[PDB]
Amino acid sequence: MEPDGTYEPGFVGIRFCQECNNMLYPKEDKENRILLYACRNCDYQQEADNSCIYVNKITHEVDELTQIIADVSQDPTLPRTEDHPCQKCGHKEAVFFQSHSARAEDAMRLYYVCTAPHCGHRWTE
Amino acid sequence: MDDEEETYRLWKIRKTIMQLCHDRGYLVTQDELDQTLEEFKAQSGDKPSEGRPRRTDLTVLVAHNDDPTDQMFVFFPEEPKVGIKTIKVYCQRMQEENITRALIVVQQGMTPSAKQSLVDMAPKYILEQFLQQELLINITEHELVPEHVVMTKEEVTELLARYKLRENQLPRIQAGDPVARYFGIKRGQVVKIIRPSETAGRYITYRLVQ
Amino acid sequence: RKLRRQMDIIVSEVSMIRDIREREIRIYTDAGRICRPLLIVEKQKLLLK
Amino acid sequence: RAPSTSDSVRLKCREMLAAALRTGDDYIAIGADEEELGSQIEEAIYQEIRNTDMKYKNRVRSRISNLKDAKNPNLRKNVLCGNIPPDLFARMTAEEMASDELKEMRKNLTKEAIREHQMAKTGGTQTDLFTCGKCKKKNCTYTQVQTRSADEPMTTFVVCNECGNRWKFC
Amino acid sequence: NNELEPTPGNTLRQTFENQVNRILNDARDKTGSSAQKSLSEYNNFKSMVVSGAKGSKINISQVIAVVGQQNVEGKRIPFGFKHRTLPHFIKDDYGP
Amino acid sequence: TKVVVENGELIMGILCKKSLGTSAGSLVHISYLEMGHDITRLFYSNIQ
Amino acid sequence: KSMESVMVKYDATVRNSINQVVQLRYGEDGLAGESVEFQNLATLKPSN
Amino acid sequence: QEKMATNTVYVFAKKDSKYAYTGECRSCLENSSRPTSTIWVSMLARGGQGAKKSAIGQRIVATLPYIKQEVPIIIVFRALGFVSDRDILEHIIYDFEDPEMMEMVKPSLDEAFVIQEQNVALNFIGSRGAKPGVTKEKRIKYAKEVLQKEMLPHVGVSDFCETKKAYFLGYMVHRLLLAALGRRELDDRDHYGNKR
Amino acid sequence: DREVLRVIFPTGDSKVVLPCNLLRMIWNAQKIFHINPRLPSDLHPIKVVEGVKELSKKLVIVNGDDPLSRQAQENATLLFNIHLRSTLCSRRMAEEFRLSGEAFDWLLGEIESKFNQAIAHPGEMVGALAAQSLGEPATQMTLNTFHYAGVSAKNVTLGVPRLKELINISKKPKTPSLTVFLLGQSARDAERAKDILCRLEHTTLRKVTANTAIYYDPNPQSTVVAEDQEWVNVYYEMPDFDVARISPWLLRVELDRKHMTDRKLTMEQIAEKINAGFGDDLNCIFNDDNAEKLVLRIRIMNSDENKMQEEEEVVDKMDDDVFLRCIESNMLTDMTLQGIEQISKVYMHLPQTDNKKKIIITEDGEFKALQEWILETDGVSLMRVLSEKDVDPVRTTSNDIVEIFTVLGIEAVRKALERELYHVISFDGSYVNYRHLALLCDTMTCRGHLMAITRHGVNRQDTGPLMKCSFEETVDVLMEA
Ligand SMILES: [Zn+2]
Ligand SMILES: [Zn+2]
Ligand SMILES: [Zn+2]
Repeated sequence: MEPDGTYEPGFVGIRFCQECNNMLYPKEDKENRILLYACRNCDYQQEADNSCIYVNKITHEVDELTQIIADVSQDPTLPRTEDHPCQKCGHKEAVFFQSHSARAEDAMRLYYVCTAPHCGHRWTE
Repeated sequence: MDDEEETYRLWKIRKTIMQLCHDRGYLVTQDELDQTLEEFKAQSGDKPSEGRPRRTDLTVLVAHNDDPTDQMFVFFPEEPKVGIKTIKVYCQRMQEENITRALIVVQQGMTPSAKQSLVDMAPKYILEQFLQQELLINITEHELVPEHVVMTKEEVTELLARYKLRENQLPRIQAGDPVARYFGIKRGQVVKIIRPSETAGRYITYRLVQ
Repeated sequence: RKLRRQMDIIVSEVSMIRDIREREIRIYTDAGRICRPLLIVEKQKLLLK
Repeated sequence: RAPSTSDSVRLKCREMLAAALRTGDDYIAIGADEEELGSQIEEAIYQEIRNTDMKYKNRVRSRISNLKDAKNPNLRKNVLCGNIPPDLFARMTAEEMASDELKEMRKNLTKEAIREHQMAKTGGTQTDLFTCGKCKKKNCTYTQVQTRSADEPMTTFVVCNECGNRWKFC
Repeated sequence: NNELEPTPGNTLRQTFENQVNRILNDARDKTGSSAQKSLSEYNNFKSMVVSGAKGSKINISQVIAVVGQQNVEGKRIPFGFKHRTLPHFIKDDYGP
Repeated sequence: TKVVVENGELIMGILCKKSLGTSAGSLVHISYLEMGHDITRLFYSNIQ
Repeated sequence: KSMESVMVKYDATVRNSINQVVQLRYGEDGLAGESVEFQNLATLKPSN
Repeated sequence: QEKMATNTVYVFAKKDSKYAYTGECRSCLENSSRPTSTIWVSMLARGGQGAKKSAIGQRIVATLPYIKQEVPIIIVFRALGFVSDRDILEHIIYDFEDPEMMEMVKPSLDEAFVIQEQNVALNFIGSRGAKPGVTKEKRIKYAKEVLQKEMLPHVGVSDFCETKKAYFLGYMVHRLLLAALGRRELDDRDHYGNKR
Repeated sequence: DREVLRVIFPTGDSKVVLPCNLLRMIWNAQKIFHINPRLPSDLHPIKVVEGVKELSKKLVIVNGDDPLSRQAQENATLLFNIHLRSTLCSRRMAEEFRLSGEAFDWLLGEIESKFNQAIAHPGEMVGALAAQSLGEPATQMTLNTFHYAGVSAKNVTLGVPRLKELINISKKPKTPSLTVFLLGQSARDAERAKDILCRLEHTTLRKVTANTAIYYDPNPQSTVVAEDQEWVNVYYEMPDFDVARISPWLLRVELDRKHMTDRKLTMEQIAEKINAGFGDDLNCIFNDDNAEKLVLRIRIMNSDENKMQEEEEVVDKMDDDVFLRCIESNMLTDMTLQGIEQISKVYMHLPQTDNKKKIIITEDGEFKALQEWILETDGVSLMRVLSEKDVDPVRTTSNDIVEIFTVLGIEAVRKALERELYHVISFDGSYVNYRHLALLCDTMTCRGHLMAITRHGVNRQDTGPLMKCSFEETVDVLMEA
């Protein structure tokens, strides 16, 4: 218990019912004192893998570093940098940009994607 | 909340109404005008315990109009929403006291029959009704507020006489005004409105109550 | 585009657009679309002689 | 001075408070007994509340949080050595205790940053070119208006912020 | 570099857009003031402006030196061309 | 530079519009007051 | 359509089409606005 | 005359009304008549109710042609016959691995269970269409005709192109969903490429 | 007069439009009489005094048979008489003006003559003049761009749309606003002003929460949230006798410490707020602010007894899982932790060095500016804002004329509309005669009622039938007539 840990429990968004591919729903077994998961339309039900079944209020993370295939690098209108070393491949031609989205990113900071073959890496400095 | 600051509200509203009474011409003591919150707690011996009867303690008679008709009364109901039951007991108290005027200050809502009974009351007697939150701030302290003086019937008589003014011609003033409620002005009566003038230096107008 | 450049594809009609951001390629050959002629630059140079 | 009480819950809180002071042996090194200190704190909460209030219990709880901290053992130690008397320590007057090492620094800088949030609203202009005959200071503002208008010539209007003066290029 | 300091009570972008605007205004004003100096009193234009007729220094700036920043509702020209104004510009361009 | 006229005689001062009219402190307003519209209209037509 | 209902009267008081009083007198002086002029009172002089 | 490009789904805010977001696409025939076939998917801003479900604002409520009122997009999916949520999700996105996309759609899934059967769904849509008496063959049959012809004519009114039709709607919702989630940028109305 | 004048002009500007420029008139006498600083200034000062006293009598606008008309005479002429008295001082005549008695005597005849001239023509349709006098400046650049910066938000949308709305007397402004003044130290202490900022500002619970999550927790003390496990486990003074039946389901919320920095808040305030709203039925527990993160985990108060399928009622009174969501739906959306519930959440800052206001008198009798912290807010709860401590109820105003009627009444309305119209006029910078604006406010308020002077209120008016019919409805007024 210290202000240096983090909370990435790996939430389970959904599990389909094997009888119908429909979503399984939480439930207690008050008799066995255990959480269970059930489908509504059918009698299929199965125990839970974790006590956490819900999460709320989102987006306080670095989305823009994700959801970006390096294939953007083929766009000529996206500027290469003279700044070398693909955080992986020892080669320049890193492609760079802001977040450029909704949070459009008060972060005007450049984000770098190497365009050199065999890396595809998306970082920033 | 409702632990200490409330006393400040009860103090400030007490001064606001006293200044109001004082403004009505009633000879409020300067010390009552002058008293502090610390003194206010001291004057009422306030807060020996919580959930007491300050509103019963706040309840007071007002006494003055260089014209000795004497005896105006102010009562603060303990219930937020006041019912006819308290109004009848109040009616009994004002009758038994034979006061000339009763001011009752309600915290929240009222039954419409009590509201009715308050409106009618008696053809020869007046009952006054003020909401506590509206009392919580003296609106006449505001810079936009002109000086309002109630005019005697003779002044009104003289006013009409000097101009040959028709009653209709006079601008009306709605009795739905909080300030109208403040003066306790009645329908047909005239209030003297004193304004600064950027042209004259001084401007005086009048409005009859409707 | 090379078919487009070969005139085997109607440049005056056929529009062809790709968005890496969407991972999409959209094409439109409907009427009422506005187009204009442009010089084709290759290797930061003009293709004309 | 151990203050004895008759109430079982108070004693139970005192036992819980004595238990909180057991943190990290500091009471041993200082040599003060946790039970007496725990008893004096609860009495002091009681000297003010005079009742087993949840809020009274809440003060124990806020006291619990301060006792159970491991980042400020010197706080407990300042209390243990009598530099922060239990009647003082209970008497709050420390604004969520965290003195010594970092939360106070954080608290100060937090007081700075929230203080900074008034400092400039969201705009500006001032030119400081035209003198104002009402205050000699060139604390003036200038206007660019009347792009076309009518027969009146387009003018540059200058206003002095302080002492409110406005005049024209013409 | 994200090393730029946002103005209190404003976003970094609001600061950035504001900051570029002061510069485009100070420079134009400076270069304008050079043109006000650069003109003889012999000139008909200075004669026309001084007399109180249909002219001014800003006109001189616009005719002789610089028109200045164009804006939309007071804001710099929006990126209607997909984070750009025109295909002549590079993407993510912020030039005036 | 500064404008000044005495007994209907201009001492110095390059003229402006604020002098010439449609503004406070204008010659036009005071002529209207003293000389009246009729004298001011004939002066105005004459000057033009 | 609103302001057409009002005119000045001979008793100086400002009144409407049903003869009701708007003002005790027009502009609280009854004087012509054209005869008004910009002036400094200067009685608000700093030092007493 | 300047018009908007057809067969192109666009999302605009409708925040001036009870509708948080809207996705629109007109689906006029290529030659047959160009009926317009205006489709609205509007995101309803009923961010609240009372003690009922604490979260009505995640409902979407499709706007179907000729229907007397709006109905959930998910009800149409039941009319499409995709009773398995996994199948609808593929229709929504080939990549449900993002929990965020999963959580946003979840409240629409809660709607799906009030009606599971395709046949009931068709009668339901038909019942929303009109009142041909108790004959719920007709409401279904009518729904069938709307589903074929009146719905997305621009892809084909053929029966087997219903499943194919289903594939376009999910991307259309997905495009709405990205913009409603905020991952997509709001489409311009002033743009001429979006115009004809 | 000088002492009185400080009251009349708190702005301290002595430059006002007035009739008869005596300086130019006095100067003309000098141009005529040929008085110069190197010539003696022969004068009888009492004659000056009497001349002013007599000229004061000449200032007749009403009869002087009775004192009240004279009082009416005196106050209406008061401001001019002060300009006259200030100008016509004995010392001024001899020293500054060096006038001869003859020059003074001729001048007096001239001034009176100017006075006789100032009188407007009775019968005048000045009202049509005033309508045009409003209409013309409206034509100008009343809508020409939001040129205003003023270290703040653009508020109170410029000109015609506000003018159109104002004419339409919309129940609520398109852009409501309110200026928060600060008494005593708040005007000088940011820290005090921020303390007010924290007190005034609207705060939703959703604004306060970092995150929420719902957990299945076998034991309130042996919780599955092992990070919170000592935090729950250490608590024991809490009545854990009735928790043996409370929701086995756990609901936990994470709170934004940044928000706690943001609005200066505490955990004890939050816990006490939540319990007061939801009642005793909601169990509430939280870690200290010194923890790794602010979390609050809640339970439903399943009071041991009849809350256990007592009377069946095949309805399922409430499922747990759903009920955590109904509360949470309600928890975020409904609860306001702090602030007025319609003021959005604004309090833009301005340094009072901004305008000519709070100019104060000094021992010397000279005027000086007072600088201050101020917040301009979007909101109109005038009772509540007046009710707020430390804020000045005197100077504090709002752009909504309706609240002024509702609280202060139509008289205050007459002034605020007057100030606001003048304010729109002050923005365009083109001077317009004040008397007209004074006149305009009288016309709308002459009924003592706030109502559209437009067609939207004509049927309430006592105006003639031909007037009302002239408003295009014609036949409807005429048939009833
Ligand atoms: Zn299943
Ligand atoms: Zn690389
Ligand atoms: Zn100045």
